Order: sequence, then structure tokens, then C-alpha cells
Amino acid sequence: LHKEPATLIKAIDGDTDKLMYKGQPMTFRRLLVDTPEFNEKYGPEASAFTKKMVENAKKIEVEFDKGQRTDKYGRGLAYIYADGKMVNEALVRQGLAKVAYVYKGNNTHEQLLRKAEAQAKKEKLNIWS
Ligand SMILES: Cc1cn([C@H]2C[C@H](OP(=O)(O)O)[C@@H](COP(=O)(O)O)O2)c(=O)[nH]c1=O
Ligand SMILES: [Ca+2]
Repeated sequence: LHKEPATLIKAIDGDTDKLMYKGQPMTFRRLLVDTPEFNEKYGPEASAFTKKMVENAKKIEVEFDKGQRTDKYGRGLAYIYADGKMVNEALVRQGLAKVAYVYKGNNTHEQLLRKAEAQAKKEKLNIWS
């Protein structure tokens, strides 16, 4: 897979951010994760976590997988990196997202994330507390 440049337009929520990619504004949905809704336990904390990561980053990158690059809502599907740290993975590792929406072809980093979730669960972090 390849990291590509993007700039933060606006942090949205635990699952999504508005990013400028190839000079066009786009909502990006993070591959392989599901964060709680704002009304759900740890929903606000998940959005807060990603907001800080993306806002504080000097460099945002997007990494498409081998399959669909846009979902049925027109959202980009990618791994999102903030100063080379993957936000997707970071969420799961902190117990603020579950691994989810694993479709064949778009699952390059599935095992990495599952390992993170196992650790979060063992440490009883957040949604696993
Ligand atoms: C994460 C992801 C979601 N989606 C679709 C499935 C879901 O359809 P439905 O809206 O019909 O439930 C929705 C979940 O995204 P959200 O968790 O952001 O709602 O986005 C994909 O098609 N591919 C993906 O990789
Ligand atoms: Ca969600």
C-alpha cells in the first residue's frame, strides 16, 4: 500500500474527517473500525481522541487499500495517518473503537488492528472496561 498526502479540512468524529485529497474536499471514513456514537458510551471520547491526533499532526496521509476507495455515501475509505501514526490503529489500541466492516480486498491491516484490539481488551481499556 502507499501513503498519499492530504490536508485536514475539519475533524468530524471518531470514524470520519474532512480532508483535502488531490486538492478536493472529501469525507474520509476510516477503514476497519467502528467508534461508538456521540450518544453512546465512549462516543465523545473517541471523537476527542481523533480530533487531537488529526489537529495536532504536522502531516496527514491517506492510504487506500486494494479494494473500493469510496463507499456508497461518497466517503473515501482509507487508513489515516497523523505524523506517520495510524489513527485507525490508535483508536482500536486505546479501546475507543472495535475492529469492524472487514470486507475482502479492503483488509490489508486487519491482523494489525485485531492485535491492537486484543491488547486493549486485555488491558480493559475504555469500551472493554
Ligand atoms: C467502514 C465502511 C463502511 N461502509 C458502509 C457500510 C454501512 O452501510 P449502512 O449505512 O447501510 O449501515 C456504513 C457504516 O458506516 P458508519 O459506521 O460511518 O455509519 O458505511 C462501507 O461500505 N465500507 C466500509 O469500509
Ligand atoms: Ca460509528
